[PDB]
Amino acid sequence: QSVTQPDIHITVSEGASLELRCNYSYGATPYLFWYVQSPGQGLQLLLKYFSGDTLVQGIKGFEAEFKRSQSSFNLRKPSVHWSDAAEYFCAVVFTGGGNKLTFGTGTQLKVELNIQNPDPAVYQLRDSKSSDKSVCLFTDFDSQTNVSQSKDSDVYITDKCVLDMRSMDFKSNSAVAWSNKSDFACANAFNNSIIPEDTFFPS
Amino acid sequence: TGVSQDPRHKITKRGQNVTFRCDPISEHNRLYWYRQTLGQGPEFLTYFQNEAQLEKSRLLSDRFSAERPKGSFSTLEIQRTEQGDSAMYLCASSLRDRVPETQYFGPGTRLLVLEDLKNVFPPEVAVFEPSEAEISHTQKATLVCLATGFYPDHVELSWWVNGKEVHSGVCTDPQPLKEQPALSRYALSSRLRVSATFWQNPRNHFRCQVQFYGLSENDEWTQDRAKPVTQIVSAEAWGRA
Amino acid sequence: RYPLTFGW
Amino acid sequence: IQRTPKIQVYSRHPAENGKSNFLNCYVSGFHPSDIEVDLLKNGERIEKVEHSDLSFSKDWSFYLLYYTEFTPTEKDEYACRVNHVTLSQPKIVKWDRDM
Amino acid sequence: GSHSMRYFSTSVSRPGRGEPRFIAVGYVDDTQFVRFDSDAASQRMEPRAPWIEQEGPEYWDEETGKVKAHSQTDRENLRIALRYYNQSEAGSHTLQMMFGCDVGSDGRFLRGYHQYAYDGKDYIALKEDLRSWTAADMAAQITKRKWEAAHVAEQQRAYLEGTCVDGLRRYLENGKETLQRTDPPKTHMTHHPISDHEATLRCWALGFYPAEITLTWQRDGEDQTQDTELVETRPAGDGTFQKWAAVVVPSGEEQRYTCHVQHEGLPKPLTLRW
Repeated sequence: QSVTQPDIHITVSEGASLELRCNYSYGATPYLFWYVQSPGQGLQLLLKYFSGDTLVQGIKGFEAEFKRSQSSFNLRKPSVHWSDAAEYFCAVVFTGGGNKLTFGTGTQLKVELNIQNPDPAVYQLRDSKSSDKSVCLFTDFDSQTNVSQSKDSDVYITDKCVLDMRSMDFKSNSAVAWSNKSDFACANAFNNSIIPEDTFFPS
Repeated sequence: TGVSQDPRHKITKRGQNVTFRCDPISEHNRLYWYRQTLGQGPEFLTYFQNEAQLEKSRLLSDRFSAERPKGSFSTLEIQRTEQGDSAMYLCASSLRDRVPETQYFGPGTRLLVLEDLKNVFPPEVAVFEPSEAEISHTQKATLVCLATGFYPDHVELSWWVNGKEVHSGVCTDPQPLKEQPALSRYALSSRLRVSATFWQNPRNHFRCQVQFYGLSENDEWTQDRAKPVTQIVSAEAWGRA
Repeated sequence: RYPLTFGW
Repeated sequence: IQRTPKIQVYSRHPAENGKSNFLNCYVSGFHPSDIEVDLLKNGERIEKVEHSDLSFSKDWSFYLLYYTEFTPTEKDEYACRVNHVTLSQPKIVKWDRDM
Repeated sequence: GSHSMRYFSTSVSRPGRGEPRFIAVGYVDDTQFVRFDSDAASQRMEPRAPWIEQEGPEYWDEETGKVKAHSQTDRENLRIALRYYNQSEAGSHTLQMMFGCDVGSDGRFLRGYHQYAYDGKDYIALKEDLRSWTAADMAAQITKRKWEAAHVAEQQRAYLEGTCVDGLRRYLENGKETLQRTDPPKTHMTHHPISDHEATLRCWALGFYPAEITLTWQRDGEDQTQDTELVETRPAGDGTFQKWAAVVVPSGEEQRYTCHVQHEGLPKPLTLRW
């Protein structure tokens, strides 16, 4: 018998009701778990249930309810954080079959920043002493922006990663693009991507 | 807590052998070994109770060799390595007296197998300084760190302010990319944003540390250059008014 | 099926 | 504690001379586990004897069955020999064929 | 109709002879189907029945892993049993185990057991409710309080109510030609003389299934127990059971005595005579 994770990929905004499902095979009374794997490090236990209290609380604010009638053990978080972006595996122990862990298909979760004061802009950054390139920084834009990658040879483009200035309650997106060519200007690099008209450039 | 492993990243050419060394937590009398392919679920390989082996996934071969001779630590060994074996091997321990039977995993050991070693390169690091256009518009300065010309994608990046690690205000792309997507050397980007009032006075040290998991001292290096060993390459910048 | 065994 | 082995010697079928049959020795209701059971043909040990698998009754008393493929005659003497810690000397139970 | 399933373990220590001997067998109502021998070179969960060989390698790879999990747990357990009782390390002792589920005529759960035993006497047991323990002595309440902090009862109960029952109906279906059909007893009577007027009758009933039977030597409509030799029911070798009941009679009264065989396969209790 097998375990099933129907939610294959979810992407929500910061602070939304979250529910990840993990149903077992209708007949067994197994041990239940929920793990999380950040892309770099290993797994990390969140919850467990065999004692007999259907609703279980655990780390990172996550909860879970056991419903033997439905045979489900669903993750929950009433307000998702931006740091919760990782893969979420659920693990069951098929009791009579042994003690080896039986993992799920694997739910991969991304979170989107519910920005409030959009401030799109593009800047060129001062180069280093032992570096020849000149990078361009797109940052402080709204979440629904689409970052289209570059086309030229010496020009490369990354995706957005979220910073958390935990002090000032300030959060914003970002983007990188660079090249070592002399003609390559940062004021004309992000044109290949769809950006709003209010793109702020240096004077 | 917690379970430990050694080493964390490695890479070999097909044909030779590898070996990993796990160390569980105190008084834990059951230890499982799992393998996790790239982007998939961890597959079960073998599991112990007290120095003796109880099961081995029959979908494996006798090339795999595991053992826990001293009753605490376990050692995996693989002969005739192939690309089909490249994955993350994670150690996990339990107690067998906890009824829920909780298994606690370690950081794991990522591996990679190729057809030749004509691919390894260490990263070059360069830190870029925020422009005064953003500085004299938002009271905030956003730095950009880089890492170019390395291989493979086994990097580990971290920022440092005045020799003390900082994370609040640090963002980094979770995965790298290929400088030549048609083949390939990897490159990664990272950033750090702090208020401009912490950028102008010249007592703040802005160092970007990029740690790379490369070759060891037992590997043979033939190319006429410096051996791309496991090292730490960092670039730095100073406060500017 | 063999059952799960525990220690004293 | 200790228990005394009860021994029964018999055939799997009614005795018909010259035809292949099976001899049995049932050591029931005994304790501890260590028991040495031999099958004898006129006093010589039968070489091919397959024994049962160790189990026990409700009172935690083991039982075993020892059998071999034998062919009886009207003068051959088959008997079961059992050695145990609770026996001062190896008990020998002869086989009354219509027992 | 009503059926059952059992699992028996036997750990016996042998000082100076290496690791102790672990013997485990699996029983359905009266038919063994698996076995494990700690001193066997195969080190697998070998079958002892025809209908069980249908299970794939994943079955035997699983059963073997969690019966070797027992040999290493019960050997580990034997050392702990000594210092619990403060016995000698150079001494030999026996640790046993028994528990399985009993199902009705519909696969419905009826009862459940769980009992360990140290040297012929009970050590710990699971009550009928399958959620409370009953330690025999103080050295067992040490263990009892271990399996109280850990909710062991709620797992074993989840096995007997679950894994045991749901898996047992699979065995009855896989071997419906053997485990579900009950053979009747073949009956006949013998006659042996001793004295010039004393004779020994003997009622026979060979080759039946299951083992539960009753042989009754009456005498003129009134039951009798005086001078009635009776041996316990014994196996045969093919999967059947034998049993006889004897009685000493004087010459002349043999036509008075009667024998009765009450069994399941006979939808009428036979009444033999001479």
